[PDB]
Amino acid sequence: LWKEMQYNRDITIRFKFASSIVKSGGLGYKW
Amino acid sequence: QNYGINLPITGSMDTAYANSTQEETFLTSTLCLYYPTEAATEINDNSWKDTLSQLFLTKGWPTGSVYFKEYTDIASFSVDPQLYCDYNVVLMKYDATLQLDMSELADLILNEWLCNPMDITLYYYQQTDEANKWISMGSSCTIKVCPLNTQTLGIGCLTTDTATFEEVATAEKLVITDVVDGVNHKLDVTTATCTIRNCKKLGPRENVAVIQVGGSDVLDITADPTTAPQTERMMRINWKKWWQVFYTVVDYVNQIIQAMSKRSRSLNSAAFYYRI
Amino acid sequence: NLPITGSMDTAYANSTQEETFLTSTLCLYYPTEAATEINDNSWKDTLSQLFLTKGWPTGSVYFKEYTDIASFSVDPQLYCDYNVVLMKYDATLQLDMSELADLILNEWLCNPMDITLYYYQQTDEANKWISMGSSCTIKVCPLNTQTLGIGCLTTDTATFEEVATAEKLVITDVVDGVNHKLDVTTATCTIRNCKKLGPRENVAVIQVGGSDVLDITADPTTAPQTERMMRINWKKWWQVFYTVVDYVNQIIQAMSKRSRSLNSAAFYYRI
Amino acid sequence: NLPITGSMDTAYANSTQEETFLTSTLCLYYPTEAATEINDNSWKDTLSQLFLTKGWPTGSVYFKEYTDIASFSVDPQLYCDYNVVLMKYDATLQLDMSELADLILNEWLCNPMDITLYYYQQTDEANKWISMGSSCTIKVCPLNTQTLGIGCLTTDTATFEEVATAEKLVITDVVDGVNHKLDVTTATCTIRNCKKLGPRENVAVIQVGGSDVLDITADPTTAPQTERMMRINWKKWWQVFYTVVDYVNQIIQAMSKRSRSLNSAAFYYRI
Amino acid sequence: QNYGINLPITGSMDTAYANSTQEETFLTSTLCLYYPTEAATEINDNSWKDTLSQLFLTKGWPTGSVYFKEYTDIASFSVDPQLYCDYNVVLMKYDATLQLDMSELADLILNEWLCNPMDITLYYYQQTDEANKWISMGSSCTIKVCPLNTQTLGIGCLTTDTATFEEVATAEKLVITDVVDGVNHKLDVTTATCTIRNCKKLGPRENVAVIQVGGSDVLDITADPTTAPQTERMMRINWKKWWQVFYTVVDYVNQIIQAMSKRSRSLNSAAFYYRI
Ligand SMILES: *[C@@H]1O[C@H](CO)[C@@H](O)[C@H](O)[C@H]1NC(C)=O
Ligand SMILES: *[C@@H]1O[C@H](CO)[C@@H](O)[C@H](O)[C@H]1NC(C)=O
Ligand SMILES: [Ca+2]
Ligand SMILES: [Ca+2]
Ligand SMILES: [Ca+2]
Ligand SMILES: [Ca+2]
Ligand SMILES: [Ca+2]
Ligand SMILES: [Ca+2]
Ligand SMILES: [Ca+2]
Ligand SMILES: [Ca+2]
Ligand SMILES: [Ca+2]
Ligand SMILES: [Ca+2]
Ligand SMILES: [Ca+2]
Ligand SMILES: [Ca+2]
Ligand SMILES: [Ca+2]
Ligand SMILES: [Ca+2]
Ligand SMILES: [Ca+2]
Ligand SMILES: [Ca+2]
Repeated sequence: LWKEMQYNRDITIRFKFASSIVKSGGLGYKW
Repeated sequence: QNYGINLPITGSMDTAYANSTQEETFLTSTLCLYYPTEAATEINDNSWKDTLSQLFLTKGWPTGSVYFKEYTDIASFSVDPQLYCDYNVVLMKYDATLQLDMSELADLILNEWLCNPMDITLYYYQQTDEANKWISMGSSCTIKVCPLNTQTLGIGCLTTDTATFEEVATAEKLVITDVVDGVNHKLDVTTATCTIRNCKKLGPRENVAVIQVGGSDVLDITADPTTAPQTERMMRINWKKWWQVFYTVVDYVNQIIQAMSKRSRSLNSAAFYYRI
Repeated sequence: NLPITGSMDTAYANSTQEETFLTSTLCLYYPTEAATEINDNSWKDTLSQLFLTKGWPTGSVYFKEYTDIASFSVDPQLYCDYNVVLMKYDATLQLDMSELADLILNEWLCNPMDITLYYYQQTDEANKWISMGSSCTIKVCPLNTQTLGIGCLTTDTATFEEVATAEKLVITDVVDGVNHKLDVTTATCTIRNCKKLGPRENVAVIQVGGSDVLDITADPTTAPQTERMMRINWKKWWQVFYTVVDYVNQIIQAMSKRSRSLNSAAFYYRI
Repeated sequence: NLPITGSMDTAYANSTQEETFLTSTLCLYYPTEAATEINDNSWKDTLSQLFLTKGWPTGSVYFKEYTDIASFSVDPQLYCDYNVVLMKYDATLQLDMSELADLILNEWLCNPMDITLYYYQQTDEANKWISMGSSCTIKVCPLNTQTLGIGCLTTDTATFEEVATAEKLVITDVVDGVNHKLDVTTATCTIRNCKKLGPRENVAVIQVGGSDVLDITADPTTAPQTERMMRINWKKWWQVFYTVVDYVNQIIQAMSKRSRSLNSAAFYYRI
Repeated sequence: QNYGINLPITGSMDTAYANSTQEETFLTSTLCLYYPTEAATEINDNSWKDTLSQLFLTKGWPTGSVYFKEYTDIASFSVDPQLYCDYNVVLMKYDATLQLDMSELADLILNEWLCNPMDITLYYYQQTDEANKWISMGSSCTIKVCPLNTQTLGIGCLTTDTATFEEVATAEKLVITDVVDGVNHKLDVTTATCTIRNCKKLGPRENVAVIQVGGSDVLDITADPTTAPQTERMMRINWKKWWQVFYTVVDYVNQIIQAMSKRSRSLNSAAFYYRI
């Protein structure tokens, strides 16, 4: 059969974003 | 038998008693005497086993029924003790420093146990009933227990750091651990040196009598603090020399075995039934 | 205290153990060496949580510590509704163990004694002289009907008969009906004339290791070993405390509420 | 709790005042300035003997001292069967003293408030947040269904609304049915979600000087003075204690036994 | 509940309600597979036990119910075999040079044996009836036997000279000795590296099956020459690869269990007969 076991945990999600910066041709005035 | 186990047995209160069966019981049974090594050392004789056999024969045992098993001491004998004969008599020398161990040994050999393997590395373990214990035996058993909570987190102990676990046994040849029931425990044991099993006490053994040589009434074969029953199978005698002890055992074998009963010797010689 | 008439067929009520645990409290007394061997700073908290698993609400169990039997014997105060004292057995302290058990397992009605002013005698077998303090040294001089010492001199206290020396608790039992002059070091110990009313049913004593040596009755012919005097074998204190927690149901079953009306307002716990 | 059918023709029983004085304990709480002004090391014994003249057995009256109202408000433990708190009036502390009264003149069922992870709200008028400690600085940020704050940012405590600063005790009442984010100094404070069940009948408060300013109910439309809120003008503390001793029967008359079955952990001074 | 007595059980030959649930075996009972080490060597997979557990679980056995045990060879396994699961299957490889040994092994595990100690130094021994044998186990059992006469003198041997003893076992890991019944014998055994026990064959061991992986039918679990029974628990399969053997075992595990029954000596019904 099956047993129920509990897990309450105090978590700290530490995350962040990343950025994709792709620039267009020319002299660099356009992204 | 099994299909008629749950059937009544009716007996009239006037059926005539049958003639004595002790003679036939001796003629059809075998007796095992378990004694320390110091007993044989003090006796300092090689033919003493043969003389004891002859004296037992004088007491009504066929030549071949009495066997003598020698064990070093209480601690070493506590590692997987084996009960071979129909009737087992264990002469435990009393040492005031090993009271618990003595009790433990008695608790193991005066009672039937039903045991299961314990993979302490993979499961938490509960003790469901007062009859449930953890019997561990080996060369040296050190048991450390962390009681968890309803959230599978150690109480007073870090579930990952064994150093914070609670010491309930250190370098034990045998130990019967009893923890709070209904609590999941994380166990760490010296598995290389000892084996731990989840055991259930089924009842008395009735074919193992423990004679305590010297001391006082210190045995406690029940983990319940408010009971220290003294059954007929746990006897106590005073001694100054071992030959007198053995003569007392021989001369009162009738009384010793009248307190014991056949029908209880298991097919295996082990001190517990095992279910893997 | 009125007569109680009952029928032999009244239905049994449900178990009161759950509500008893919810409405009472348990004081557990242990020696300092127990805490020393445990070597944990939160063992009280984990024991309380285990008791809660067993039924007792948090904060209901109180853990009190005493250095040893002798120190605990100096006027021991028992607070909770149910008291369990884990007394470690020492082969050389049998009489002190017995005296402590007699003091805490029985109810005593005590009055002060003025040894320096009046002679004192013991009326009956229930009457004793309990002296406790830092150091009790009691010497006794029995007197004949002419208020003159027997085997002792009233003026000279050296001739007195020594019944206690440097004891932290001693129950003195002398021949009843005889007047005695008492020399007691009152500066460091107080002696009281006490009568045994009956058993204290809210105090159990668990003797850790040893044999049944307790004698809570001065009669040579009786060694009761009541149901409130348990004994266990041990090697580690954690196992002892686990056994106490697991079988607390049986331990409380062996005990009953105090059931004595006290004229002294002392410090207790009562949830 | 069962129905209690009684007859209006029953005869009045004799005065139980002597019996309750004999079988109960009285606790007197006074400020340290009382003992300072009295300036006598034996004043406890003098009051005990006066109470004995009033009927209370020696030892049943217990005298407890508190530095001041602010200090006493940190988990006030009331021990005896009957508690009388002599509270000096200070026009600057009208709320604080009131809060103290609200804490000790009523029964509170409290549970922990783990603010740092949970969002809390008050369900009804009986619900309050009792915070106690060395320094309770509580800031509140009301929220809405979208979890955003009203005039506050949950991520910037500086915008939280200030409801208490450096408080030894504070009873916080916010709008019911609204979730709030709480920021209180947990190091020097503990906040509990509490429900007032009813009056605490074994605790009376005697305000020494001033005027009737206590408001033990958060509702602005009610400022009731129960019989357990006395107010006496004073110039000497000896006179205060004499009037407390002389009218002890009247004070206890205004009080009743606690009658509540608790679950908390507090020692008591009972006989 | 009534454990010490054999009470008759009555049933109706026309009784209805012939329900069944083999699933009860799977979830409640445990399966043990005993195989030689060379099987694992040939398989040469580090997770084959997991795959076999998965395949068994296809047949209804919950994970953890099936256990796998390794033994080096027939001779090593024969040293005091310990089969503890509810259902035991032993994949015994056939070796034409080790017929008797295999038979002995099967005779030890396919039957139920009630064994008592033997003190060859003290006592002479007989074999009372056809079911009485002398089972010796150890690293190297070498048993020599000298039959006596009614005057206690040896027949074709000298009791005081072991060189004349009639050797019946030489360097055996396990050997079951059957001698003439009703004749006292002096036994010389290598007690240091071998223990000999006086055993009685109670009956079949229901919960142990032996699958012979290889040659023809050669097992003789009966000492009687006139009978060589082939019970349903003695299976035989032809093989070339061990994965095939294990797949056949798993696919037909239901039939293998059907050929077996719960150990009649291992349930509460048999309490106080011999064991549990
Ligand atoms: C039983 O004992 C009696 C008296 O000792 C004896 O006469 C009898 O033969 C014995 N056997 C039976 C079957 O009664
Ligand atoms: C009550 O008081 C009355 C009058 O003082 C007295 O007669 C009586 O004995 C007292 N006790 C009871 C139980 O009525
Ligand atoms: Ca041990
Ligand atoms: Ca710890
Ligand atoms: Ca347990
Ligand atoms: Ca016990
Ligand atoms: Ca003493
Ligand atoms: Ca003298
Ligand atoms: Ca006396
Ligand atoms: Ca006595
Ligand atoms: Ca305030
Ligand atoms: Ca704001
Ligand atoms: Ca509100
Ligand atoms: Ca108001
Ligand atoms: Ca020969
Ligand atoms: Ca062989
Ligand atoms: Ca034979
Ligand atoms: Ca055959």
